[PDB]
Amino acid sequence: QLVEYGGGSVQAGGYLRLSCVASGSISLSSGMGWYRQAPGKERELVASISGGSSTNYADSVKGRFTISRDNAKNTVYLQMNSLKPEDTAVYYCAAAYWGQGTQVTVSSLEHHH
Amino acid sequence: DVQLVESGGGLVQPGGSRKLSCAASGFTFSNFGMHWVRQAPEMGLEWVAYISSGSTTIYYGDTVKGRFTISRDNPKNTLFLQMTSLRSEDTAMYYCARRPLYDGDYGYPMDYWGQGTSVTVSSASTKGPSVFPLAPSSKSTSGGTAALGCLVKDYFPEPVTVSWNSGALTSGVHTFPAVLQSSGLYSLSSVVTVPSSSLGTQTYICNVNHKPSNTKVDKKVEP
Amino acid sequence: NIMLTQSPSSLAVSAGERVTMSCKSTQSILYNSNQKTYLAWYQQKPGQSPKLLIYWASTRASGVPDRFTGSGSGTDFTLTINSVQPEDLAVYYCHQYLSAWTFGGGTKLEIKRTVAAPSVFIFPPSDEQLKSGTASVVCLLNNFYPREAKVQWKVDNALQSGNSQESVTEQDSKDSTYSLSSTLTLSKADYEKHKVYACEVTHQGLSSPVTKSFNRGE
Repeated sequence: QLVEYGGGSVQAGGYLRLSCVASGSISLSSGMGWYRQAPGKERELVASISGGSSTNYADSVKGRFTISRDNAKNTVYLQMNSLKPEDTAVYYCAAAYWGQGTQVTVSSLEHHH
Repeated sequence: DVQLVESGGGLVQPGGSRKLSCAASGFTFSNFGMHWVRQAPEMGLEWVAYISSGSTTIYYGDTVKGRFTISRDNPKNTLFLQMTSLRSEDTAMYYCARRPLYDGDYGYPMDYWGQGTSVTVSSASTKGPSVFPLAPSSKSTSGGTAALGCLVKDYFPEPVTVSWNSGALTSGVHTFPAVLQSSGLYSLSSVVTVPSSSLGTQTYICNVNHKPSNTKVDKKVEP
Repeated sequence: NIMLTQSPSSLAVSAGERVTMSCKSTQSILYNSNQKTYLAWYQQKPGQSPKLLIYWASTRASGVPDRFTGSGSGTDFTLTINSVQPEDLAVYYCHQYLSAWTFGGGTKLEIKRTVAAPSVFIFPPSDEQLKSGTASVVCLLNNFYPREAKVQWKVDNALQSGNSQESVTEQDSKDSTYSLSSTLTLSKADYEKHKVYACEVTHQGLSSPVTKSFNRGE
């Protein structure tokens, strides 16, 4: 199965880096996808990396999120720049094989600094 | 003190557009972020849009993104909501509300709300009410108490506002929720109880305002 | 988004009792920076705008009576009113303002009180309305409790059906009572076909039904 790390809570504009570690029967050739689920909304593909390392991104994250892989560890990474409140959700790794997910929260508070 | 006043509501056909305004006074407008929030009986309270003090940060609710545009004119102390491609589901009371400063530091949420401006989306045509007296009489008296009122019939859309004596009379007033007539037009009554001994010397006038039809009517209710 | 669910949808208590309502979120609304919980409670009285009661889950806004308290953590929050007063009649909304802005669906607090019989009044159609060819006859039941009341129209002693519409007010914020109108609507021609127009009211506060009536043209 798969294990997601790296979730957390950041103020809008912030950065997070998720990782998804594969174990056992998972083949790199099958590729990997990062999905996102918000309450009462349908699961949405966020980013995908094929066995041949071709990348694809949902239009809602194009230009902000990138996906990559460490082939030898079979670990897939989601770099999330310029986070927005709408990016708040549980993020799942998929190959199908699903994971427990990791929570991402993007706050939108104002400070006097 | 702080004062927010929304305007610009009315009746809009589906697919149409409308611009709402929110006039702010009693504080330094240009220092505060502002919100539009809307309310419909089936909708509860629903946040619509946010604009920061300098308009650098703007957020929208999911179901209005792409159709609604929030803006502000700081010199003229005004907030705006441009609505496009209006749908039946956009029918609601629209409120503007102030975002206190630095909620990440002090935690104050949106705190001053206006009275709201009403928007109805439908293809039916507006129609202003007829206003009729409900005169006090021996059949509307009980133990020194007299009841009187105004019948406000055959209007579209909601709402109608009813006051008495230009707002100076409020005690004992009951302005009923409107009923929907089989015609598709609304009707309501506003009543009040007063001393029967007052009927010869006091003056009781109902003021009816229906903004969508630009109807303003004052009806003196005589014994 | 961070969603909020409120329970119960409504409830009723008497003056002086203690009441608690609940708000559940789909995730924590704790801000890591200051360990504060970004949940607020608003009160919306009939015909008014929402007014802030509580922020940071448990801090009273300036001027709010001591009897309002807030509590919670994780995903569970509550609002408690210690000694309910008739003026607390309202819908209560919870609100999260950590990530964007969302609201619960509201809990409506109704007030229980002692039985109060209605005062009954009847209004013939106005001459101004009769000019338009329609006659509305209005029966008014004023300041009663409970809400249940049976209002029957009788025209020349014949029970009417199918020509009347009722409307009831919200509870009164000071005395917790209701008022109710029943409006009988007829063509002018039909109105002129009869003499006695009567409204018969049955209510728990009346020992026997009360009738108010008039004779067309007096």
